[PDB]
Amino acid sequence: IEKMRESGDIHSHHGWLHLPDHKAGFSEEQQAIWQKAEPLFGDEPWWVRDLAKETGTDEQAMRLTLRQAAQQGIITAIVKDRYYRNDRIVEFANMIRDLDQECGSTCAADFRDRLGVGRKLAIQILEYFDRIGFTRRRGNDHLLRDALLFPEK
RNA sequence: AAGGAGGUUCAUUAAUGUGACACGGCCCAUCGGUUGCAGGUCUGCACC
Repeated sequence: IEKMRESGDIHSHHGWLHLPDHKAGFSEEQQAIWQKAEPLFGDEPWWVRDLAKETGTDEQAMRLTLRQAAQQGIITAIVKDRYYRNDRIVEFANMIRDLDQECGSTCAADFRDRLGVGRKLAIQILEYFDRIGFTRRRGNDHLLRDALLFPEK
Protein backbone atom coordinates (compact mmCIF):
# COMPACT_ATOMS: atom_id res chain seq x y z
CA ILE A 1 0.00 0.00 0.00
CA GLU A 2 2.88 2.35 0.85
CA LYS A 3 4.43 1.58 -2.56
CA MET A 4 1.24 2.75 -4.26
CA ARG A 5 1.10 5.85 -2.00
CA GLU A 6 4.61 6.82 -3.07
CA SER A 7 3.87 6.13 -6.75
CA GLY A 8 1.03 8.64 -6.42
CA ASP A 9 -1.78 6.31 -7.47
CA ILE A 10 -3.54 7.07 -4.15
CA HIS A 11 -3.45 10.53 -2.57
CA SER A 12 -4.71 10.75 1.00
CA HIS A 13 -5.48 13.54 3.44
CA HIS A 14 -6.09 13.36 7.23
CA GLY A 15 -5.24 9.69 7.03
CA TRP A 16 -8.26 8.99 4.82
CA LEU A 17 -7.12 7.23 1.63
CA HIS A 18 -9.30 8.26 -1.29
CA LEU A 19 -8.54 8.32 -4.99
CA PRO A 20 -7.08 11.72 -6.07
CA ASP A 21 -10.16 12.11 -8.29
CA HIS A 22 -12.58 12.19 -5.32
CA LYS A 23 -13.86 15.62 -4.44
CA ALA A 24 -16.21 14.70 -1.53
CA GLY A 25 -18.90 16.26 -3.70
CA PHE A 26 -21.97 14.15 -2.59
CA SER A 27 -25.17 12.95 -4.20
CA GLU A 28 -28.51 14.52 -5.06
CA GLU A 29 -30.18 12.36 -2.31
CA GLN A 30 -28.67 14.91 0.15
CA GLN A 31 -29.17 18.06 -1.94
CA ALA A 32 -32.95 17.49 -2.23
CA ILE A 33 -33.20 17.93 1.53
CA TRP A 34 -30.59 20.75 1.48
CA GLN A 35 -32.79 22.85 -0.86
CA LYS A 36 -35.73 23.04 1.54
CA ALA A 37 -33.25 23.11 4.44
CA GLU A 38 -31.59 26.25 2.86
CA PRO A 39 -34.17 29.10 3.59
CA LEU A 40 -34.93 27.48 6.96
CA PHE A 41 -31.20 27.35 7.86
CA GLY A 42 -30.75 30.91 6.60
CA ASP A 43 -33.19 33.09 8.52
CA GLU A 44 -32.25 31.22 11.84
CA PRO A 45 -30.32 27.91 12.17
CA TRP A 46 -31.62 25.22 14.61
CA TRP A 47 -30.77 21.90 16.36
CA VAL A 48 -30.71 18.48 14.60
CA ARG A 49 -33.72 16.90 16.39
CA ASP A 50 -35.75 19.99 15.53
CA LEU A 51 -34.53 19.96 11.91
CA ALA A 52 -35.54 16.30 11.55
CA LYS A 53 -38.94 17.18 13.04
CA GLU A 54 -39.36 20.09 10.59
CA THR A 55 -38.63 18.15 7.40
CA GLY A 56 -40.07 14.76 8.46
CA THR A 57 -36.73 12.97 8.05
CA ASP A 58 -35.17 10.43 10.42
CA GLU A 59 -32.98 12.00 13.15
CA GLN A 60 -29.87 9.87 12.46
CA ALA A 61 -30.22 10.34 8.68
CA MET A 62 -30.74 14.12 9.14
CA ARG A 63 -27.72 14.49 11.48
CA LEU A 64 -25.42 12.56 9.13
CA THR A 65 -26.54 14.39 5.95
CA LEU A 66 -26.02 17.73 7.72
CA ARG A 67 -22.60 16.63 8.98
CA GLN A 68 -21.73 16.08 5.34
CA ALA A 69 -23.24 19.52 4.58
CA ALA A 70 -20.86 20.81 7.28
CA GLN A 71 -17.94 18.98 5.65
CA GLN A 72 -18.87 20.97 2.53
CA GLY A 73 -18.52 24.20 4.55
CA ILE A 74 -22.18 25.28 4.65
CA ILE A 75 -23.00 24.96 8.37
CA THR A 76 -20.80 24.73 11.46
CA ALA A 77 -21.51 22.86 14.69
CA ILE A 78 -20.45 25.03 17.60
CA VAL A 79 -21.23 22.05 19.85
CA LYS A 80 -22.42 18.51 19.07
CA ASP A 81 -25.91 18.56 17.39
CA ARG A 82 -25.97 22.39 17.05
CA TYR A 83 -25.40 23.79 13.57
CA TYR A 84 -25.17 27.43 12.47
CA ARG A 85 -24.55 29.39 9.29
CA ASN A 86 -21.18 31.09 8.47
CA ASP A 87 -22.46 34.68 8.56
CA ARG A 88 -23.14 34.36 12.28
CA ILE A 89 -19.75 32.72 12.97
CA VAL A 90 -17.96 35.84 11.70
CA GLU A 91 -20.43 37.81 13.85
CA PHE A 92 -19.37 35.72 16.85
CA ALA A 93 -15.88 36.88 16.07
CA ASN A 94 -17.17 40.52 15.96
CA MET A 95 -18.40 40.20 19.54
CA ILE A 96 -15.17 38.55 20.71
CA ARG A 97 -13.23 41.39 18.88
CA ASP A 98 -14.13 44.07 21.45
CA LEU A 99 -12.98 42.07 24.51
CA ASP A 100 -9.18 42.34 24.28
CA GLN A 101 -9.40 46.02 23.28
CA GLU A 102 -12.14 47.25 25.62
CA CYS A 103 -11.52 44.99 28.62
CA GLY A 104 -8.22 43.12 28.27
CA SER A 105 -9.92 40.06 29.79
CA THR A 106 -12.65 37.68 28.70
CA CYS A 107 -15.67 37.27 30.97
CA ALA A 108 -19.31 36.32 30.62
CA ALA A 109 -20.96 39.68 31.62
CA ASP A 110 -20.55 41.29 28.23
CA PHE A 111 -22.84 38.60 26.67
CA ARG A 112 -25.82 40.51 28.09
CA ASP A 113 -24.20 43.95 28.15
CA ARG A 114 -23.06 44.01 24.47
CA LEU A 115 -25.48 42.53 21.91
CA GLY A 116 -27.98 40.40 23.86
CA VAL A 117 -26.56 37.02 22.89
CA GLY A 118 -27.25 34.44 25.59
CA ARG A 119 -24.72 32.99 28.03
CA LYS A 120 -25.27 29.39 26.81
CA LEU A 121 -24.67 30.51 23.24
CA ALA A 122 -21.56 32.59 24.04
CA ILE A 123 -19.98 29.77 26.09
CA GLN A 124 -20.55 27.18 23.33
CA ILE A 125 -19.14 29.73 20.85
CA LEU A 126 -16.06 29.97 23.08
CA GLU A 127 -15.53 26.20 23.27
CA TYR A 128 -15.91 26.02 19.46
CA PHE A 129 -13.24 28.70 19.10
CA ASP A 130 -11.05 27.06 21.76
CA ARG A 131 -10.97 23.82 19.76
CA ILE A 132 -10.37 25.87 16.59
CA GLY A 133 -7.62 27.94 18.18
CA PHE A 134 -9.29 31.36 17.88
CA THR A 135 -9.03 31.62 21.69
CA ARG A 136 -7.51 29.44 24.42
CA ARG A 137 -8.64 29.01 28.02
CA ARG A 138 -6.48 29.20 31.14
CA GLY A 139 -7.92 30.02 34.63
CA ASN A 140 -9.95 33.23 34.48
CA ASP A 141 -9.17 34.24 30.84
CA HIS A 142 -8.77 33.34 27.17
CA LEU A 143 -5.47 33.85 25.31
CA LEU A 144 -4.93 34.89 21.67
CA ARG A 145 -1.77 33.10 20.56
CA ASP A 146 -2.73 32.15 17.00
CA ALA A 147 -5.80 33.95 15.64
CA LEU A 148 -6.70 36.78 13.28
CA LEU A 149 -9.05 38.39 15.83
CA PHE A 150 -6.42 41.17 16.19
CA PRO A 151 -6.92 44.46 14.32
CA GLU A 152 -4.00 46.22 12.65
CA LYS A 153 -3.83 48.95 15.30
C1' A B 1 -52.26 -16.29 113.76
C1' A B 2 -57.90 -19.00 108.99
C1' G B 3 -54.55 -21.10 109.33
C1' G B 4 -50.17 -26.32 109.62
C1' A B 5 -47.84 -30.10 106.55
C1' G B 6 -49.20 -34.50 105.93
C1' G B 7 -51.99 -37.86 102.96
C1' U B 8 -56.06 -39.49 98.81
C1' U B 9 -55.46 -38.17 93.28
C1' C B 10 -51.55 -38.12 87.53
C1' A B 11 -48.52 -41.64 83.24
C1' U B 12 -48.19 -51.30 80.00
C1' U B 13 -45.35 -50.75 75.54
C1' A B 14 -44.61 -46.76 71.37
C1' A B 15 -38.13 -48.00 66.67
C1' U B 16 -36.62 -45.22 62.36
C1' G B 17 -36.50 -40.65 58.73
C1' U B 18 -30.69 -41.87 52.32
C1' G B 19 -27.14 -37.06 50.11
C1' A B 20 -26.41 -31.66 49.06
C1' C B 21 -28.82 -26.78 49.48
C1' A B 22 -31.65 -21.93 50.09
C1' C B 23 -33.98 -17.46 52.73
C1' G B 24 -30.26 -11.60 51.15
C1' G B 25 -26.62 -7.69 52.94
C1' C B 26 -24.34 -4.18 51.61
C1' C B 27 -24.11 4.30 52.46
C1' C B 28 -28.46 6.34 51.89
C1' A B 29 -26.02 8.03 44.34
C1' U B 30 -30.25 11.10 49.29
C1' C B 31 -35.07 9.98 40.67
C1' G B 32 -34.04 11.57 36.09
C1' G B 33 -33.56 15.13 31.47
C1' U B 34 -29.05 16.45 24.49
C1' U B 35 -35.31 21.23 28.18
C1' G B 36 -35.43 26.85 30.73
C1' C B 37 -32.87 31.30 34.12
C1' A B 38 -28.49 32.94 36.36
C1' G B 39 -23.55 33.60 37.17
C1' G B 40 -16.52 31.60 34.53
C1' U B 41 -18.47 26.20 36.91
C1' C B 42 -21.58 24.94 41.75
C1' U B 43 -25.65 23.19 41.14
C1' G B 44 -30.45 26.62 43.27
C1' C B 45 -35.14 27.56 41.31
C1' A B 46 -38.80 26.23 36.92
C1' C B 47 -40.28 22.53 33.84
C1' C B 48 -41.98 18.22 33.90
